[PDB]
Amino acid sequence: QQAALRNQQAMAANLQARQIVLQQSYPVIQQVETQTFDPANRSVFDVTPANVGIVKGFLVKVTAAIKNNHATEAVALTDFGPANLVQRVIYYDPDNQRHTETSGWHLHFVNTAKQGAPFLSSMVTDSPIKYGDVMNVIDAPATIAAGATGELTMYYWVPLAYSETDLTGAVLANVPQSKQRLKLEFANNNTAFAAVGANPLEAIYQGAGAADCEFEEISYTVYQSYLDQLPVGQNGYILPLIDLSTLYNLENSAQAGLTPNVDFVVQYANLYRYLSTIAVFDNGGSFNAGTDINYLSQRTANFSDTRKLDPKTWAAQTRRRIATDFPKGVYYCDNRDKPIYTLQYGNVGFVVNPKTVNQNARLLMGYEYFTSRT
Amino acid sequence: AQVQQLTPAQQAALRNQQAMAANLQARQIVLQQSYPVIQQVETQTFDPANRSVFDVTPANVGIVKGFLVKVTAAIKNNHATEAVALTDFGPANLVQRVIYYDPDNQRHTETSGWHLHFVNTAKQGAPFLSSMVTDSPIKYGDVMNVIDAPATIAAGATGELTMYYWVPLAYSETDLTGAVLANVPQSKQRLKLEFANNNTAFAAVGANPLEAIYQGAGAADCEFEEISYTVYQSYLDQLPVGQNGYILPLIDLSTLYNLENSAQAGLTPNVDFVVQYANLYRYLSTIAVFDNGGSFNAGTDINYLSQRTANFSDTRKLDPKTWAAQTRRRIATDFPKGVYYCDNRDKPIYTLQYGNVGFVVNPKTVNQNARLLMGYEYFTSRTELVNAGTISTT
Amino acid sequence: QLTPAQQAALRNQQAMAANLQARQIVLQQSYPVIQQVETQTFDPANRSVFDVTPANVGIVKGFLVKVTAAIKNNHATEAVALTDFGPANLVQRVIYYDPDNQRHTETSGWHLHFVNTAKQGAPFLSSMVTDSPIKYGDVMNVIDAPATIAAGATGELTMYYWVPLAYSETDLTGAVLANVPQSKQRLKLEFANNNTAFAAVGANPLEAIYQGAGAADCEFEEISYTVYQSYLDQLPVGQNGYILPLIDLSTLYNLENSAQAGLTPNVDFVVQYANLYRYLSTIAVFDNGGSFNAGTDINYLSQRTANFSDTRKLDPKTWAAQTRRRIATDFPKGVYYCDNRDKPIYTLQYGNVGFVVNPKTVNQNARLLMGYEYFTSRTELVNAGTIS
Amino acid sequence: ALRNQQAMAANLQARQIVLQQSYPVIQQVETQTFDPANRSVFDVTPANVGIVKGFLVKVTAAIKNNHATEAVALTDFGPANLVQRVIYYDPDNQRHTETSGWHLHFVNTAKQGAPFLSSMVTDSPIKYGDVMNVIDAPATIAAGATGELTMYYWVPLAYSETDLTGAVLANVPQSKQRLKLEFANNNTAFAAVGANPLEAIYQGAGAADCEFEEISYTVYQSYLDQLPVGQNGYILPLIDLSTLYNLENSAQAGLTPNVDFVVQYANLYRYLSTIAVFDNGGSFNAGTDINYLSQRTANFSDTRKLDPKTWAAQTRRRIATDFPKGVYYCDNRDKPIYTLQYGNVGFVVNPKTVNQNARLLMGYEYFTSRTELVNAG
Amino acid sequence: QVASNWEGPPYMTYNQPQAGSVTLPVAGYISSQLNNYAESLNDYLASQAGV
Repeated sequence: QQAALRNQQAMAANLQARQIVLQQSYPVIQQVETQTFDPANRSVFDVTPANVGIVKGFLVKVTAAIKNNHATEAVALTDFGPANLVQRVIYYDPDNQRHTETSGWHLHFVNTAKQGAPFLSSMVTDSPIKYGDVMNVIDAPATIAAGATGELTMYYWVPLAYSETDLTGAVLANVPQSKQRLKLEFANNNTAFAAVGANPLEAIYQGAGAADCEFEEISYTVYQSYLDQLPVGQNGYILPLIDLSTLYNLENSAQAGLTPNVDFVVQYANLYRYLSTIAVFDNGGSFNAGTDINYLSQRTANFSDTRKLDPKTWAAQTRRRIATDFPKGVYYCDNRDKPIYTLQYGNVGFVVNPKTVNQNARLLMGYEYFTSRT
Repeated sequence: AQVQQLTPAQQAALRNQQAMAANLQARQIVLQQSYPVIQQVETQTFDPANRSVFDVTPANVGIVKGFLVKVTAAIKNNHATEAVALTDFGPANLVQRVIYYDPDNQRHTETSGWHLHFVNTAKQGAPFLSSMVTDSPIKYGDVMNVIDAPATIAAGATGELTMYYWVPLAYSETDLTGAVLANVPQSKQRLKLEFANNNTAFAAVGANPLEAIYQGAGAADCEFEEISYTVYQSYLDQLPVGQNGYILPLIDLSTLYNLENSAQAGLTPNVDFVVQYANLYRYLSTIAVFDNGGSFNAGTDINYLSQRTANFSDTRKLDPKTWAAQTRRRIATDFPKGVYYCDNRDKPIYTLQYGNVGFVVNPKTVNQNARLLMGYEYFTSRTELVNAGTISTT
Repeated sequence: QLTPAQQAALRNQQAMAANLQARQIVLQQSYPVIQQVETQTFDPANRSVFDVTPANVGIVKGFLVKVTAAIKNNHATEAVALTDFGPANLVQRVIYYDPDNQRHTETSGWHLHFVNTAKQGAPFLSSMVTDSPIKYGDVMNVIDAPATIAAGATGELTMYYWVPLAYSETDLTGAVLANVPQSKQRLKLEFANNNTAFAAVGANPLEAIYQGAGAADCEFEEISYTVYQSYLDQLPVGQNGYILPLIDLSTLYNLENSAQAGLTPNVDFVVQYANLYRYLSTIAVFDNGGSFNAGTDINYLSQRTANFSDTRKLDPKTWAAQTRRRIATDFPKGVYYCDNRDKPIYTLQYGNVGFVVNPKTVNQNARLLMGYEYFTSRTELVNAGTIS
Repeated sequence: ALRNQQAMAANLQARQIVLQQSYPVIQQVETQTFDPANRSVFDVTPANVGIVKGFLVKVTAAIKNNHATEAVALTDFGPANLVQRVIYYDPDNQRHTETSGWHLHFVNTAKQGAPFLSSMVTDSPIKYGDVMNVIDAPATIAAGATGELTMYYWVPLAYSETDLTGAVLANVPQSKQRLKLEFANNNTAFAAVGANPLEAIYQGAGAADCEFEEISYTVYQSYLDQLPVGQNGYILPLIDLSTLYNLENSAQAGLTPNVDFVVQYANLYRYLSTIAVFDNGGSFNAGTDINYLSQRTANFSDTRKLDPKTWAAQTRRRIATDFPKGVYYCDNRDKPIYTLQYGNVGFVVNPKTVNQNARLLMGYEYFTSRTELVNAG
Repeated sequence: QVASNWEGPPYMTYNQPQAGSVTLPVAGYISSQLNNYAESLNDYLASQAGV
């Protein structure tokens, strides 16, 4: 085909211009907004970023001051913990196009998956020099007793570009009538404290004293990382054109209808090129470490499976990617070496065959993918 | 030539340059148009008091990259008052040997389970399939227990082991050297697996805990119950058929990526004990275990370790702490007590005479039955791989 | 053509292309050799400053310095404890000099350790704690020090230092050519003695190793050091002689440190990047009068440019969040790292760059200890058109 | 071929011009006194002058015995264990000699024909003899006494004073030659009762309190300045200078009684001599633990299969005395052992009694050619 | 011996998509191409028969 030579010559001119921008421009990170509020009044806020350069991500710092007003009982931290401080993040392009519409716990897990380690954590070493947990970048107390007050902090990286060396998905925000936007929803007093026997999925603390837990404050700070001082030529800006035409998105969903020993297939959308998959088997307010799933797979259109593995062998594949295990009930599927395009090789789906299904059991599906108009 | 015997520009002149330009062109065609598949091929639960050696027949599909071997074991103690404790190699001694024969009946990898575990550690950059401890309040860590074993089996208690082995055929996911083509109606291809008995997996107090799993006073009564295992084949599907059949990297599928191991004896204190690297291999890593007569020490019985060459005598010659400091850069920890690792991946040893490059241990106290347990990892090539035949049904 | 500004830009583009070509010929054809150059055991009560002569062989890439020590607490009842810098204060100063009297590194002990950490992505030569039942972990004690030396006890210390000449194992920038006949190279090493390594309760534990109520009776017994030289041999030879990267060997990869004083609460305190270097990293240590705090005495750390514009201006907890993205842990209490390796700070591109700290609390005798890491080359400075 | 007889005839003509026109210089390189409880290894960097022929290393020591009552006595290797290990490096960083100290001393004995730098006892009434104490050590050191040791080493580069094969041309634009020297220390030079006296100097019941007070060394450099210049440059022997004369030591173990233990000559060199030291578990015996020694070719033909008293009879023909107990010399200077595929000639020792940790310490000298065969382009 | 329609052995290449081939078209699309449809069937059968 003669049309596969121009679309490879357009990639060669694009990659020539990507290494001009990354080598001859300035990486800036500056604070765009900060605000402290009470979540009883409002918890959904909109952040107007700066319209300059090539934006390649946002760093969101969220703090909290949870107080337990119970008489005698305490609460304990959930498994997702301080990652449920932001309930949702939505990003809008300067042309008002939605890029990322994931939740908070899914944004933390892709931050874990893109690093190879738990995000912004300090690993325990044998060193006698006092490294380790010094500054408390991500921090939350394990229990909050009756009458106590716990201070929380949590960091989110909202990505636009794929990495620091790969400017795919980045946003050129030097446009005149820019509609660039970053929505943020936060945990109020109804979604962060679950009672015993409830679903601790979107909660932060859970225990016998959650009926009188409340926030005192939530403060947020947004920092925008971008590239300033772009190379200007005679014909104008020198830019990686089909790198800024591509989006890099993060979505989440919720599927239901699980039956014991029956395969449950979630289809991949034909227009996206999927890079990763995160499935959370929420078994009716209960989370289990693989002891309620027969297998997980990635089945193609005919019936052919590509990775049909036991839940312990599925976890063995993620341990050579992020060097630990995700929390119990969370399952990760990596496709970065070969993305699931499901337009050039059939209709691929994602299969979970459960062993035990409780009432109101659902399957939350986080996605990460590229998108263009090819 | 000043340091190496063959100086990589003039060891590239010993290879066909027109045949490796066509070989790299065929590898990137294969990796572009194929799909990574991992399938379960064989599962069996057995009692090792009856049978312990198993031939596993892998599927005749695609270009095979490697095997993932999951071994699960249950161990009863059956002593009155005494307990046993886990050894240093521990659950990695669940597989005593692993042999692979290709579709051309050519032996690829023949080693023990402890040496297969350490090459799996050394190629990752971390202990194999382990979870690090962090400060994060989000509950990461040991949730699924991929590799897991109890540390102490008490008097009248049952322990459950789990261990994973990656049996490599291809070198990496990108370098397809050592991979085999198995897309054939039949082949002479098998995977031999020796497992731990009740004799070799429990050692008494005083005996050599090298191939053992648990060691203690109550080890005479320790029994296995079940050693269920599972084999997963990892291959590339949907090969790019061009004209005259499969487009194949011919030099890559004719090279073997082998993992042999050995045992050298004859050490005396305060002199050099040289282990010769063999001829016409391309060595990538060396692992030495200083079995000092059933005792394993953390460097305190070695003067120095070294890699020696015929001309240009010592290329590295370090203290046992300085040798371990070069290892802490690569795998972000150090190997168990008595294990020493040497990396040769950027400059592989390929030396065209027999004893031209050697590995040196200079010990300082040597017991009676002291030996070095070498484990190698190398490329070799004895065959050529001309193009194949088709059917054309009448 | 014909203008000396663009005539020099053309031959700098050709010299840079021939340098990157000659570099990967060297890194393909050479062989890495590491050999010992000196070992000595001494007493710090007599002498504690040593000078080491490395061998003039090949292309030298750097030095690995093992330092072992023994410390006795001769107090009757009181014990001591480690400081936050700990065994990295076994060496007080590392100075290296070229065979042409060009100073390469003048770190302290702690600053050389932190650059070794930041170039690895982990604490230098440490072992991660994992869940594996196979006995990995801390077996050999490559970097080791007891947390407490009791009254009457003895503690063995071990510490390693990579003194870098070349930048990395794939970038030969800053390496010293030594296969030609020339003067000898010089590696000076000042060690900790019985005056600088033990601090009383209340003294400034910046360059100490142990601190406690029994530090007046603590003393060294021995300090051993071993120096290993890491270099490349069997260099490739072309038709015109040796094939060498000619502007990588004539560039200096350097590791100065410094200090400044005069900090006022809630007033921006600027430390300017003075010379025409290409700065790669920056370590700020806020010695708040002997006290070291975890960001609670700093309002913000920042980096300014010529038109007073902050190119990063973060909270101390957000400054530490960018540190955890690189080395997967936090630097010790009071140490602030700034990575600039993708775009090095160069005060000829966008004007004069400074480093800003706005302190919240300031104690007496407070200072800001800096550590730089940069490139240095020879600046060509052609005339463009008019002279007047 | 005639291209190897003509090129060798131009090498021998150019060697006779160098040996007749040059002048031998011996000059001091470096002297240093040290405490072995502080430093033990020293690297000496001589200048690059002329055609280097070798190095003279004078080692002086002082051993104090701080034991209360018991004394120590000399071992059989004696003051030759002062230098433990000596390495020379080329201007081009090419190793030449990488042997130990006792092996360097015995090759100095074998090249002379007598114990090296010794004085023979004569009947003369004129007072010759041990006047200057060139190589000297006390026999015992009593409890509370101090002994002075002196020992000379010749590190060879050229083969002999009339054969320039092996010599280094240090008029090259590369770099400076190096001479690394490991000396004895307080953990090597004193062996207890029943320990291995192989690399010790003194041995006895008071060795736990024997300490070095000082070791001093001096390095001299023998070279040929005043080199002749022809119509095209330096007249040089191109084969003699592009040839290494090396000294190397090894160690083999794994012996069992009445079985031929074979040490194969690896390493396609031209072996000139062999020294085998039968260390039978810390015990050195005068031939009473060996059945025979031989040099068989390919498990095929013994060429000098002799019992240990006839083997020593061929040594007394050569060095006019015997090497110490356990030391066995094999001379091949007239017809050098030149294996040509790997595994062609071996060295055999058939033991009679083998103790624990019994080994066989080999020491070779040989000629070899190097790489970068350009011959002064 | 070369053939203008030979794509390799026909039992191995009949269901194989081509090299770039993100989405394949159909070989014909009265309503659309007609003699291009008939020559796309003759070219396929000439591949399965080898001239």
